[PDB]
Amino acid sequence: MRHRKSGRQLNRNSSHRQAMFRNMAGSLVRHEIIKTTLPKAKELRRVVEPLITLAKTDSVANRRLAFARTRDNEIVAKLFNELGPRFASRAGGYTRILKCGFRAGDNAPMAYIELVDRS
Amino acid sequence: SNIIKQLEQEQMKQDVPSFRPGDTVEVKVWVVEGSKKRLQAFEGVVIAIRNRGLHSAFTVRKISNGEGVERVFQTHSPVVDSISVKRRGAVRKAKLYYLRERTGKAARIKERLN
Amino acid sequence: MIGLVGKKVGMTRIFTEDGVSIPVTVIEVEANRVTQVKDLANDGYRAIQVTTGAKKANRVTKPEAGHFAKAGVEAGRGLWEFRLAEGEEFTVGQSISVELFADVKKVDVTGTSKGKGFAGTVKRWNFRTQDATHGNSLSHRVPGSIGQNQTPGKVFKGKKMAGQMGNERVTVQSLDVVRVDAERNLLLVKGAVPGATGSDLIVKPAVKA
Amino acid sequence: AVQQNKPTRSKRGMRRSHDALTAVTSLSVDKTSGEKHLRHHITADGYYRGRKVIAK
Amino acid sequence: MIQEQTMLNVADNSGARRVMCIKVLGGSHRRYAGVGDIIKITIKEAIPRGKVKKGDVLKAVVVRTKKGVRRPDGSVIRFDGNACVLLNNNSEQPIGTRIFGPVTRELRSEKFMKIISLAPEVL
RNA sequence: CGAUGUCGGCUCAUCACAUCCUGGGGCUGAAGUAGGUCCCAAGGGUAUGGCUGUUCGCCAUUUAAAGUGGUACGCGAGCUGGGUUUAGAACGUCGUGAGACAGUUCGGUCCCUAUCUGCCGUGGGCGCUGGAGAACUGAGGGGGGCUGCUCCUAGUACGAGAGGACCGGAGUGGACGCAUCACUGGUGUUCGGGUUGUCAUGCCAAUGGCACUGCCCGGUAGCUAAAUGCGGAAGAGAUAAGUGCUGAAAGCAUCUAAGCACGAAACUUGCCCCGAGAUGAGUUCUCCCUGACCCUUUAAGGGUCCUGAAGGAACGUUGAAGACGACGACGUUGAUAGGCCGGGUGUGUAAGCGCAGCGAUGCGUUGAGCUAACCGGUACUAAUGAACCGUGAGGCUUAACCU
RNA sequence: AAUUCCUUGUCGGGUAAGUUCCGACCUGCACGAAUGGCGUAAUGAUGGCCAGGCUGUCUCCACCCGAGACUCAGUGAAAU
RNA sequence: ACACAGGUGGUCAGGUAGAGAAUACCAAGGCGCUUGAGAGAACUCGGGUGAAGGAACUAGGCAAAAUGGUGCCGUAACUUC
RNA sequence: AGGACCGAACCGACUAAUGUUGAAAAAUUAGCGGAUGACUUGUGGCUGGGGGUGAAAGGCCAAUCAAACCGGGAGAUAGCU
RNA sequence: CCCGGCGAGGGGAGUGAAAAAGAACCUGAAACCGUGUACGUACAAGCAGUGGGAGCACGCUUAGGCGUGUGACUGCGUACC
Ligand SMILES: [Mg+2]
Repeated sequence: MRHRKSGRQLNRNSSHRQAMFRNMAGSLVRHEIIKTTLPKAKELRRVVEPLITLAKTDSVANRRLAFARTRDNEIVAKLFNELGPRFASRAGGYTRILKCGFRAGDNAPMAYIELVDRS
Repeated sequence: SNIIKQLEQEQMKQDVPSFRPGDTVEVKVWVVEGSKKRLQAFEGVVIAIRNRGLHSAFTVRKISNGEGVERVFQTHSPVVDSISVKRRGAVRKAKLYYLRERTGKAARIKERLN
Repeated sequence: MIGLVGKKVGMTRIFTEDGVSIPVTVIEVEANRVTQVKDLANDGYRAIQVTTGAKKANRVTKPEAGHFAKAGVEAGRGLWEFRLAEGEEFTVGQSISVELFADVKKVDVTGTSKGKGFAGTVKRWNFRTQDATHGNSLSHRVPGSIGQNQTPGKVFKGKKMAGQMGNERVTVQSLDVVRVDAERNLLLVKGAVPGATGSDLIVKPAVKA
Repeated sequence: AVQQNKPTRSKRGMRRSHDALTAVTSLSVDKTSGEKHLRHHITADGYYRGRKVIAK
Repeated sequence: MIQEQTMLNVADNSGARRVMCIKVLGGSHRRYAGVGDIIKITIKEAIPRGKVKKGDVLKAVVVRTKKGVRRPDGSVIRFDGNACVLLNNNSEQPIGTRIFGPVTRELRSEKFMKIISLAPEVL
């Protein structure tokens, strides 16, 4: 059982799971929308939306935080310079989920995850 | 929740002295025998505190008769009667499990002062 | 005598004045509103069907609310029926407070257990594991032998095997009532009632007198 | 650990009695681009619940 | 929580130092033993001249456990020594007369009133 | 003999009663206590180790007892491979020898993805004669059924004393089982700290990667026992053994033949749970559908258009629900999930700066910084307008009313 | 006794308990001196016995991390 | 017999830690091992952690646990020294 | 100095698990031994079946050995299925 | 010529005596697997038949009478070598 629990195993160990969502968030924020699976969609909600909530305060300490999270100054730049002041009023819900059907090569249920204020 | 904590707040004792782990403390507990509610002391070192509101608790370790006596005290229990910090302590770690056996020289705790 | 409707609010402990920590469970008992009074003349058995609470008005159905409307009472979150003991009568529209249990000492908590999924036999039927070492191949938690060589040469009804454990009607008996908070519609009873938090419960009095 | 007879192909239909597929019930019509798509999915053209959700 | 084949500590002047329980008593198949309880024990180690001797088989009462025992407030009193006190096999009462180390209120009784009288510290 | 693997163990058993504990009697060479024996009674219960492959047995120490057998000496498409029983090797022994020894000793491959029956689960179909939604009823079936100890009665009855009751009650255990995480713990590789080596971030600072989670110390939720609630009944009925009552047959007598009683953990119950596929498909309550037409093989018939209800299904978000299904909650009217906010929790005073100190470092800012599943909120995101299914008053036969 | 049938020989050691081992005893069923005898430091993935350490071996398991099992899609055997 | 965890001789010997061609992280260099995608039951495989107990387990401490570096101190029986 | 010590490679194969329609007609995993020598290995060379060779175990002599494989006698023979 | 990926494969169109000779090409059996019709089939126990036989469907017909297909129910019945 998994009573009252959380988290998704994704048939991966945690070092794969951690290093993936690093590159998954770094890819996403770079383009504000990507194509991924519906399972990989709903958990990245629980990844980047706190990083957006982290982007609402540019301390030089928080300059160290996101680089500790991502190891990418460009994303550290883009969150704080743009996305911080962009989403600066939104009480959560910084994303939007578009279940777009199934993947070709394996029948995998794909989805589009985007940002809300993307246009 | 909204109703659970309503029944917990009506049983927490108000007279709780705040402190930290590593602080040498005294506890006066009740002992009833026949009708003799004598108030027996207990005193030693806080090695761990469990913080859950009404269900909060802690643990006092002493070395009595050359032996390590550990009594875990439920904080808001009515049968304890007084908690008295006899000495504060300068620890770093939150729970002092290694002081279950570090005795004599390594039983020493330097006293906090800030 | 009739039982009442509860919900597992949560487990806690009551300290007495004397340094005795009684683990009780908080269970709320709302306004248990009678709905249908089964009888001898129409129904052959004296039983009151009751409800309590409410649900979303866009979720109650036209067969459902018309049963409430025939009673002329608010749609609850569910219907329950208790067999009336004799000399114990009620009207249709009457509701029932927790104060019926103001005089009891032991009660019976009837509740659906937690759901533990497809249990293993060692877990489900309290079996013994075999040895984890000394040559055991692939049989560390299997139950081993299940029948006999050929003369009753089959497996028998009611054999302890794997499967769903829990998620079903169980009833812990003789549970001590501690406090009947009629003010905010609560109930404190010593013990660990079945099921998880917020699962609905049935409190009858003690069946063993 | 293997059959002692041969299973009838009548059983093979009975084994496959529940192995049928399932067609789609209805298709969500996009109210703006007019076309159909899966209920709670976007179109093949970047439309969902009317609006152009993605210039693909 | 003491099962058999457990080394314990001799908490008095009865003469032994190291014992081991061979039989939990007080009912068939009773797995473990706590304080205030009677167990049949061996003697692995006694002083060069004492009241008891190596290999003697006799009863005892357990007075200190590593696992500790509880109190009706929910508090638990844990020790660091699984320690016990010898008794008689028959009159079922101790041998030594100088209790070593503190004891509990779970020891006190009409049974062990003598021992807690000889005890240095009663919790 | 075109293969039916066996010793012992293990894991799971189940049956018998020719009954070990427990239950009820009868007699005694049964004061009591303790027994003896026989009868009734199979509901439950009915050791651990030393030894040896064992079984057995011996022993130690428990229990209330440490029942006996049936089951391929139950149980290898469940396990073990120690014993036996391959090839290697040796002694004793025998045989000239090759060799052999229920002589010994050392070593010595345990295959099988379940078609069926079966069993534990969980579904689908159809049916229950308009449709739907609940409440049930309870046929049947299952669970459950142990006992110690202490005290009371009372050191009383008994007994010369010693000793020591019946009956009746209480309290507390053990063993088991159920519920459960409030507590005590464990876990908690998603939270926090520590630390080694190395690599990288221009560099320091500060981080991260990798080293069994690198090595640790901790630790939330959950899950968990060792943690802690509860259970074993009482009662009823018919009884077994057995004790009787009155009482003939048979002037007596007689528990029986007429009639009447008592009588046990067995039985039926009484407790819990399942349960209308209980086809014998039951009951109650609610809700919904009140169109036109042709056709012929008139028929409980064929079709057309109209209509599509109750509702159900599907979809999405989801669950302390879950292999999948099924089940539950929510789908904007909306707290369903995620985020967010506040909390709490744990971790333990961040970083940055300042300071002291050659420096390591230490102090200040600072219970700081952070915080997983949590508590309370918040629609901020994602839970769509639809569409789908299911229709259009429900055969015959009586009767029984009412017209 | 790697040899003793009887035989769990007897005694001692050890253990609470020892059909094992250890030391005696010789009654050597059926030891024996180059098919060597009796010793022997060292040696040994050698046999047996005992202790300390050590611990899920066990009591009595509990939790978690991965890999399968299970769902879907593509593929697609087997023995019988 | 295979685009098969097997076998195959020689040569080359970066950095840091390190006695080392041990490992451990890397460079150069080369990869990511030809179904995935979920779900996160039992059971199995491989692991990690464990209250109290410490071999009782068992045929048997099998396996696991544990020990482990250098320098120094210290070190028995016996010995064929 | 050493059929010396520890220990890689190397050379083994001791234990356990796995695997047993396998990754594989004997291997993987974890520990194991030897690891200057009675060592190991490359390229050849030689010994032929009642023969070889064998620190011997009927061991080995092309996934085959109490008498290699192939062809022939040969449609051996079969009181047997 | 049309579908399709410029495919594969098909559909036309033409050929030819014929393409039920289209080159995976005389003839196309059986096993096997379909698709359609008929009738049976969701309270029912067994070498699956047989014997009896309800009904439906359906041909002759004079739907009389029967054929044909199905087999409600039921008696009997444990393959073969
Ligand atoms: Mg199928």
